[PDB]
Amino acid sequence: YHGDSVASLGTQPDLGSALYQENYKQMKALVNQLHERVEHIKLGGGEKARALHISRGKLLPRERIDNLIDPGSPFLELSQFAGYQLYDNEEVPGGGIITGIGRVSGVECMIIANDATVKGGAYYPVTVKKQLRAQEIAMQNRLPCIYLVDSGGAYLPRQADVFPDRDHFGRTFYNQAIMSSKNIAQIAVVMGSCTAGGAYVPAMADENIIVRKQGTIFLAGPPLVKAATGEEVSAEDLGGADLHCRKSGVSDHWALDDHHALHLTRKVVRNLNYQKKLDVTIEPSEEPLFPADELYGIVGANLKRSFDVREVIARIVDGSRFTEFKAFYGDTLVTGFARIFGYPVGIVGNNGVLFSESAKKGTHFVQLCCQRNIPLLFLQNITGFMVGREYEAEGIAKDGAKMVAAVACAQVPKITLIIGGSYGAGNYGMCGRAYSPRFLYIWPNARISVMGGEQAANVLATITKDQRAREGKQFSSADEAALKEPIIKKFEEEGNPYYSSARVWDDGIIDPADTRLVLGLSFSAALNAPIEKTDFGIFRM
Amino acid sequence: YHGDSVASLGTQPDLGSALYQENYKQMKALVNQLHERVEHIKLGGGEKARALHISRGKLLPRERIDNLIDPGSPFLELSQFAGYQLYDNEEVPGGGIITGIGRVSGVECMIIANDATVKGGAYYPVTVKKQLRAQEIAMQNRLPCIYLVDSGGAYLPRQADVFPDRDHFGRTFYNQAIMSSKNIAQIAVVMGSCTAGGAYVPAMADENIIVRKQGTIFLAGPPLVKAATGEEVSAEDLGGADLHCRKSGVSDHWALDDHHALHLTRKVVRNLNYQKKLDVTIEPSEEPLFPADELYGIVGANLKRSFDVREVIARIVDGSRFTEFKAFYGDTLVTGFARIFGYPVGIVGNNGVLFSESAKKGTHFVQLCCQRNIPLLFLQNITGFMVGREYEAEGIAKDGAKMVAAVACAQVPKITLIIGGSYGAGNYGMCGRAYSPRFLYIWPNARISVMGGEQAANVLATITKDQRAREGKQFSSADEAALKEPIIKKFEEEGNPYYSSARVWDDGIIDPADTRLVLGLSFSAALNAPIEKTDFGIFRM
Amino acid sequence: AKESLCQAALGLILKEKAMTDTFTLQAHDQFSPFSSSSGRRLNISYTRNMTLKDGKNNVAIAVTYNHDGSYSMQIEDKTFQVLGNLYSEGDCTYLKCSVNGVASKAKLIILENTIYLFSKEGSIEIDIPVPKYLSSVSSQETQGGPLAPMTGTIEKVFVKAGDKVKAGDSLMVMIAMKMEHTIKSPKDGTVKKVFYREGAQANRHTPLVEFEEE
Ligand SMILES: CC(=O)SCCNC(=O)CCNC(=O)[C@H](O)C(C)(C)COP(=O)(O)OP(=O)(O)OC[C@H]1O[C@@H](n2cnc3c(N)ncnc32)[C@H](O)[C@@H]1OP(=O)(O)O
Ligand SMILES: CC(=O)SCCNC(=O)CCNC(=O)[C@H](O)C(C)(C)COP(=O)(O)OP(=O)(O)OC[C@H]1O[C@@H](n2cnc3c(N)ncnc32)[C@H](O)[C@@H]1OP(=O)(O)O
Ligand SMILES: O=CCCCC[C@@H]1SC[C@@H]2NC(=O)N[C@@H]21
Ligand SMILES: O=CCCCC[C@@H]1SC[C@@H]2NC(=O)N[C@@H]21
Repeated sequence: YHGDSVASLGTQPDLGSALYQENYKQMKALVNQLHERVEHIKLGGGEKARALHISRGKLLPRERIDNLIDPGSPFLELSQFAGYQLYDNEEVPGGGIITGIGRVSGVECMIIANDATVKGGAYYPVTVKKQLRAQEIAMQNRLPCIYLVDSGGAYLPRQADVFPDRDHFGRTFYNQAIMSSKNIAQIAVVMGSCTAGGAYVPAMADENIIVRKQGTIFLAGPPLVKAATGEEVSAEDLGGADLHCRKSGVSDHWALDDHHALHLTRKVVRNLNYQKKLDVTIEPSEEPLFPADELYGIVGANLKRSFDVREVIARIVDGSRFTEFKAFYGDTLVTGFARIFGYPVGIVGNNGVLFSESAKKGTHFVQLCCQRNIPLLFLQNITGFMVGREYEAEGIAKDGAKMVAAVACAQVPKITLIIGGSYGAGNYGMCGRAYSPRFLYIWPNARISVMGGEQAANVLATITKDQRAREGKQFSSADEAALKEPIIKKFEEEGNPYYSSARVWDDGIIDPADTRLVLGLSFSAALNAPIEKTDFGIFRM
Repeated sequence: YHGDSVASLGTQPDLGSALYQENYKQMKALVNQLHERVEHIKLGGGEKARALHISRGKLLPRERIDNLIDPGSPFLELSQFAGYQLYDNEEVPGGGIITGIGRVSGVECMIIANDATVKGGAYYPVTVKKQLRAQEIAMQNRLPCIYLVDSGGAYLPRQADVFPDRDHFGRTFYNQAIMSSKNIAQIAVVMGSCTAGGAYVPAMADENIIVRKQGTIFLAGPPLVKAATGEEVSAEDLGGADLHCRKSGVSDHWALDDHHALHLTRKVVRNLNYQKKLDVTIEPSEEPLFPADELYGIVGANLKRSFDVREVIARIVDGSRFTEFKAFYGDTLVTGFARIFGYPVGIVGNNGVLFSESAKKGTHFVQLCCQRNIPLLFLQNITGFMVGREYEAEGIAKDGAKMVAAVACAQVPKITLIIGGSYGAGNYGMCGRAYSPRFLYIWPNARISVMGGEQAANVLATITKDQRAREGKQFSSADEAALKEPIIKKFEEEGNPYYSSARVWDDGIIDPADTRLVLGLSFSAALNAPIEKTDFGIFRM
Repeated sequence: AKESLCQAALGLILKEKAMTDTFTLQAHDQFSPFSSSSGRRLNISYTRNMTLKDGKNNVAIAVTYNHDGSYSMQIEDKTFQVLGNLYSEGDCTYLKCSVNGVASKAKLIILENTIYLFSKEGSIEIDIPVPKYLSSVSSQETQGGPLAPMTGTIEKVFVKAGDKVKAGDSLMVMIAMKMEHTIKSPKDGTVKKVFYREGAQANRHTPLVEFEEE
């Protein structure tokens, strides 16, 4: 029996209001700017590299991915803004690698492809970080992965950042071994020459496909062999699809053109013999009752103005149906249950500065969801944190610890979205990047940093004032603005969404309009991994 | 998504070719001969025993089996050629017992019935072997079993081969206890008198049904009681359906005629409350693209000529669709994935003399299938084995050991078919009888022995030549053919398919035409047992 | 003509979407957004390019999966604004679609390798490509030349130095050490010459007869 009608969230924002107009204009400006940049990134290494790559007869990586996936299906690229102005003068579109999740032969699987157009497929440090992030996502979600190797090797001028360290290059192979150990499939496809970077990968993978001419599997390149052993020989003699197939046996299959390799890959995936099963109650799904684009006028591009979360929730969940939990108590925070694309979810969001009561409410909600095996989604807009003499007297920090412990010990899949400004230890509290959320995204407006620039400028001013007063020449009235200005500027630069997305702190920058769609895709993939028991540490009263 | 088209195996053999004509004629001759013999076996003990068995009002065993199974359903008799000319002068059709697998009340179950027509239902040594083989098949496949006892007792003139040894008679009861221990059902139905052989069986089984008059359950027969205790009394007083039912309680049900017992058995099977569940992905099945009878002209009745396996595979698998694995490397052996009756299978077959590379390929393939929980099927035509000074220098024996270890440690169901000549240690390598395959069949042409007769004759000639030369009178030029001839003759006699099938080394001799159908039935039954983890020993590099 | 090519190209997607839909129905989860045939990427408009056989000339059609569900295809600098659907009258399915504001209904019978458009005014014939690897021509290109699987005495060769080659004809019969096997001609091209004469022996994976380039 499901005949009871339920109240729906959200209202109709006043379009005629000048505030809505202003917010809309700001959000359009940001979205347009993002779109133009993404176009320029997708062009890749540049026209000349494309001309040469075509001249060899290979297919450009974007074309390869389009042919590989089940046609007419969505594909979810990740961290497209990697390496955006990260290095001093070297243009590295997309980090010289394309990674994503797609549906192939009816089974979700992660695709990782080199981009030989960009810098000959050399592994920049960011490239390794991006690839490892993809692999860990696949393992947690328990998804098969496919590699499309056209890489040369590690970037020589930066060897310290690539080779030695634990999380550095080579950890890739370790993950590969662990994946194959616990039945997660591995497939490697070779389209280009490889020198010790794409040489172990086919040997490391269970299955192997190599194109007849353009594919060569060799541990040491012809220049490396010539320089090291004093002997020169073409990589085909060390590599080659036919040469390796007849005698070496490294290649399990022998393809002629790029299309043939893709088709064979589809056949292998079908033969993989895996079936997905769910363990959560499912229901029919319906669209939210309100248009999504209104969010622009609701949110704007200023962190100062405040927007109620429930408006956004109405714009997202199925049918705009929501059941708030302990609404009156701890109003600064919002929790409740909802359904997205027929899947149950628990929504946690921020309205204002946290207090002790909000922390207690969040802890109780987390326990409930973990007990009932319900996925969790976080919408954090932490304009301020819990600071105050009365607050610390009653151990508001202790309540914050309760947030941290509950979030950390949780085992159900967790997804986080940074709708608004994130600062302070609340990032740790509301399932930050460090707390291993399955995904993480940021809207084009959000700014993330440890503290607002003004706060740090004031704090530094005071500490210098106190110590220099102890030194006899206190921080003078002059230099106050001179000292403050650089701190504000630097914090602004480090808080920019592109700046963080240049590194891999986030999985991607998404416009608000696409939000709903992305979430559904993510949750579907996350459901592949079976749910497990959640065990909690000591709950300090 | 399953829209990609797949290449299909097999071609059209040239019918007009004289070789095809010759091969067809040979195969027809063999099949006709087999059919006539099977007719003569099915007549049973002979007209007079049939007349007497009818006179008592009982139904002949074949009639009983036809009535018992769900009507209009296939039934798979096993080892029909047991005892074929095995003994010196005693005709024992079908080993005096009929065993098989059938579908009753929608549930697969094994039927074992005595044949009181043949030698009063005495247990010849072969009879015990056949019955025990059936029981072990049922336990591995985890199937309920039903007994139709009309036996007198062990054959007195051969008591050494029946009573004492571990695998001898009485082990039946041990298997029965183990089966009932782990919830595998047991049903016993009594139609004839029993003396200590069919006396424990009803007591050993959970359920019991006995016909009113013709059924008597008694541990000691009237002649045994009279000779032993000096007291004579009819077996009805010791047995009897009514007598045992009112007081002894050995009989759980009381039937009037043979039909009534069969009907009650159906009711019990329905009440058994078992449901079959699968754990493998299933797909719609379609017929192979080529007629099966062409195999005759393809194969013939000469071991010298060679036929490519892929022709046979095209004649078997669904839609003649196949995906070869590592085709170019180790070409003498063939492996790949296919689907039969909607079930995934891994095909392993032989084309020629094994080498080291083929062994490595087979080991890798076995690991893959075991990891993905895919059943395995073997088609062995081992004309020759791996022998050679260069081969043994690189440890080709070691690679053969890798074959042995991988096959032995595997836990997925395995089925083997001897399409062609089997010799040497390769029998051990390709899942021989000793390696506990769930089933095993031989075509009418195949010959199995440790070594070809010519090889053994040559080896014996050399060893006698060397030792007698050491003795001063070497193996002369004379007697060479005189010594060779008996060895060739004896090896030919021991290699005959009927000779092996007279014993229980194989589960049956099947014509090539029926091949596909039989396989499907076998695999379906094998799927009842849930799949388990496969653990591998030390992989000697 | 140009619109007709677009109409068929739409039909392939609709059939493919429906068959994509069918496998979803038997699946456990028929509710995921993955089952949607939107073909949408993140922040990018997905485009796939076709090739369809049109009598003598092949035509390349660029299909951009528009954001709203409209369908955009372009052939020789002419763009076409296409929206369509599939509905079945009786047992036969009609294709109803509008191209640049002009709509019509036509029977859509789809064979293995041919496209059928049936209408009152006439019919249109379009042919789908067949991949060369699926065409088994690639199978003959896997091996450059014939190879002898095992070393053995060549009894006799059926083909002379210069001789016509037929499909299925045997190059020679080679018997060795408890094995006779018959070697075939790898390709139908006329033999350049035969490498090994009668009574000779060739090792594993060794050329046997030279063939002219096809
Ligand atoms: C693991 C190791 O340390 S071994 C590393 C040494 N081996 C190599 O990588 C050899 C160079 N790379 C290759 O040739 C690869 O086999 C290929 C075929 C995939 C690259 O193909 P190509 O594009 O023809 O190679 P090419 O040298 O032209 O690469 C283009 C650019 O990438 C750079 N590059 C490519 N690989 C590397 C590398 N491993 N280290 C540093 N730079 C590299 C080159 O400096 C070159 O400079 P440019 O981008 O300013 O023109
Ligand atoms: C397990 C033990 O060792 S207990 C000792 C064995 N006890 C007996 O079986 C005593 C013999 N009993 C019998 O005569 C029969 O088996 C009966 C009465 C139980 C039923 O058998 P029937 O089908 O009626 O056969 P019938 O009694 O007409 O004739 C006996 C035939 O069976 C054979 N036979 C049956 N049981 C045995 C046996 N245990 N040992 C040797 N021969 C036997 C006899 O050789 C005889 O052969 P035939 O077929 O050439 O005539
Ligand atoms: O006169 C000698 C006959 C042997 C009698 C054996 C006795 S009788 C009761 C008991 N049961 C047997 O099987 N043997 C003993
Ligand atoms: O001349 C006849 C002797 C039979 C040879 C059998 C061959 S030799 C190599 C291979 N190993 C075997 O055991 N048998 C075959």
